[PDB]
Amino acid sequence: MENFQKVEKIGEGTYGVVYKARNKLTGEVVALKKIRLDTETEGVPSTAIREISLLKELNHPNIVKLLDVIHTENKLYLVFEFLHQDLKKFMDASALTGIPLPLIKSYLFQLLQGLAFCHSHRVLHRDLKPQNLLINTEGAIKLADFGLARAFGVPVRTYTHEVVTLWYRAPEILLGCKYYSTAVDIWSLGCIFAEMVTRRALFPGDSEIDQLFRIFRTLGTPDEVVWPGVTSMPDYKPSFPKWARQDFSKVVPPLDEDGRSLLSQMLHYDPNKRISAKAALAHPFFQDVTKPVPHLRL
Amino acid sequence: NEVPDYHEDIHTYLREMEVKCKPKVGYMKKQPDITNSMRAILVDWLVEVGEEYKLQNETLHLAVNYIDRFLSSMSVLRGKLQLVGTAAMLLASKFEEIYPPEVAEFVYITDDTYTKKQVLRMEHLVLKVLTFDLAAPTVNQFLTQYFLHQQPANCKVESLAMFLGELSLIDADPYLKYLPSVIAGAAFHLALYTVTGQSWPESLIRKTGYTLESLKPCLMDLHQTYLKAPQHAQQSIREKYKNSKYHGVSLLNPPETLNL
Ligand SMILES: O=C1N=c2ccc3ncsc3c2=C1CNc1ccc(S(=O)(=O)Nc2ccccn2)cc1
Repeated sequence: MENFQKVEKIGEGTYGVVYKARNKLTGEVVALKKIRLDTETEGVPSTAIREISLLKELNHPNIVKLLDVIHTENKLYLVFEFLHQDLKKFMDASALTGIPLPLIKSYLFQLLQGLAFCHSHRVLHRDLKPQNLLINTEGAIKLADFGLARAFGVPVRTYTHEVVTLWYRAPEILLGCKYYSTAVDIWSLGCIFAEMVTRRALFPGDSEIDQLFRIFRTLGTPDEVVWPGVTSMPDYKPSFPKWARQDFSKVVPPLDEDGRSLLSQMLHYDPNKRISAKAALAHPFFQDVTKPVPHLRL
Repeated sequence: NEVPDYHEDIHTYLREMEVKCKPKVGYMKKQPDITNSMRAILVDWLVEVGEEYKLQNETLHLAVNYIDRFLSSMSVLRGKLQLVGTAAMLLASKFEEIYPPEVAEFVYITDDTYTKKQVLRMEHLVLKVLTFDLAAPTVNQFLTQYFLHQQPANCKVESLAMFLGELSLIDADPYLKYLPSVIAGAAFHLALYTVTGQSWPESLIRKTGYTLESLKPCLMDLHQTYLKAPQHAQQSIREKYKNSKYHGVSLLNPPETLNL
């Protein structure tokens, strides 16, 4: 740990603080995930055990790489490849001018590839959101922070006490479904995809119920026909208002047909019919995808 | 998950991973102070710990992997075999359970024969020796993949195949020499046969590349294990599977022959 020089804090954490560091011997810039450890009196954290373990198996150009794990006495450090900034910061800078559609496409494309890699390696990310996606100046975007990640060799039981972000949480999880599925991750990208297009958060709920209602208000309230089983789900209710589905050309106007097509399939209600990363990559929306570079402010 | 898309990829992958995350077939021999029997007693105990804390069966299959793996390269004195086991369970829990039991709980279930400090240190030692590679393919996982190939699903065949696979965890004596995908194949057909006279389905032979013939050896072993099950020194697993949650399948009388 002595060959590292901390440069600045680039992210707070309940799991750990992240610092931009530098390897004093090789010159390599890296991101250090420092873990409390000395506290908790409960040994090594789960998010640490799962992030390290699962990430060591995932080597993809669209997933931040885990370079090393330095565990010792009371300190456990995760050494990661470093990237200039996250998508949240980028979307902000882009507020006035906005992100060009070719870059939005490029980003969605790569995300779907990284995610498709996770899924075909039985790993669910579960916390896809703008601040968990990193980008560089050459046009690359990568999935990061596999703290809430889960391997699903066997179906992953859903937490009773919601952990994932609210705004990008899939409707299944809100309705109280039993297990997670690769579907929850595609829903998140689906939400991120629209946000890039509209410059606005698609379903910015205040509470679990406000979240569920914003989704319905936009995509219409689900029923047994659209999603067999809805009405039976734990947290579903008959007293739920019956809203009508809105025309996607009013939700995401800047998008063409292929665009509205993909997005609707990514935000498909029944998680057995919601498009997969693998399948989305073959959608015509990507027939002309390229790798544009973004303009990033320090 | 719950979508046919990656199911094939995932299978192919777990197959590769089981070869990598697999232990040393004959590590027990080179282990100066411990024997299969001590292990069988240890795994059985873990089975009870699992019940006591209502942990998943996956959490049990994993811990077993962590232990066998650890013992494959670390000499352990009988006096510590349980400390190893406890930590392995602790880790499997942190990895697989939604929320694992507190360390205090693992120190407790050991009759304080070990310190909370000891548990935590053994945890680090296991993590270091296992080099953090905890996501190991289990027999329990492969059954899950095979279950999709039922026609239709028979929740009794499953509980039985689970019972048989959970029984293999106990006797390293003949089982460390079979890959989880194999033990699972054995456990599946044997269960499918007992409950519905059906055999290893063609869909599976194609998906796994395993023929009924190729599973014969493990099969013979498992069938034999299924038979003597009532007279085994360890019974925690049988007591677990007579419950109505698993449809008391541990009570189903095994066939006398398999006609293979
Ligand atoms: O570069 C990184 N590698 C990481 C590997 C794992 C991981 N888990 C959680 S965050 C993370 C990793 C990072 C973080 N990179 C990053 C770099 C710059 C920004 S930012 O400039 O958009 N925002 C900032 C910058 C300084 C202080 C607070 N927020 C955000 C994330």
